[PDB]
Amino acid sequence: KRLTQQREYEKQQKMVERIEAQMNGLASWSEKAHAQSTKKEGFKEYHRVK
RNA sequence: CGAGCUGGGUUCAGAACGUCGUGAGACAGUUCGGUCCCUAUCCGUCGCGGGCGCAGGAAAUUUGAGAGGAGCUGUCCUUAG
Ligand SMILES: CC[C@H]1OC(=O)[C@@H](C)C(=O)[C@H](C)[C@@H](O[C@@H]2O[C@H](C)C[C@H](N(C)C)[C@H]2O)[C@](C)(OC)C[C@@H](C)C(=O)[C@H](C)[C@H]2N(CCCCn3cnc(-c4cccnc4)c3)C(=O)O[C@]12C
Repeated sequence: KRLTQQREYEKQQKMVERIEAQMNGLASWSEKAHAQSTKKEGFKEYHRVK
């Protein structure tokens, strides 16, 4: 039972670190995609919607 | 300056790559293809007429108020090594 609970805790801790990493990558893209708008090509809301 | 024109780019539907997302999809990217409608009423422009005016009716030649246009400049020689 200690092996079962240790495997399931290792799985949810690994999954938590994975989703926090893939959430941080999207944040570091949303900061760029908000700051690098308003420069050229399309007004400023076609790029703010992204 | 698209009721003047083009539509190559970008931001419609197809599709693909890189990348993200479990996912439908998305871009923090790139790539190929993609319907540019309208018989001009008025003003406004460019032209041409028709009426009347101008104290008679006519034919010609006109002054010019005013207005538009034009208004650019190279090189070579001489002066003179
Ligand atoms: C043929 C010209 C067409 O114009 C355009 O489509 C296009 C050239 C334009 O630019 C036009 C002016 C557009 O306006 C623009 O709209 C934009 C959204 C906005 C723009 N401004 C507002 C900024 C505005 O200018 C708009 C919205 O049209 C979509 C006008 C709107 C009233 C229409 O939809 C309109 C009724 C179109 N239509 C709908 C069917 C279209 C499918 N179809 C295509 N071919 C056939 C077909 C062929 C052969 C036989 N039968 C059918 C059928 C037609 O049948 O004819 C149209 C008038």
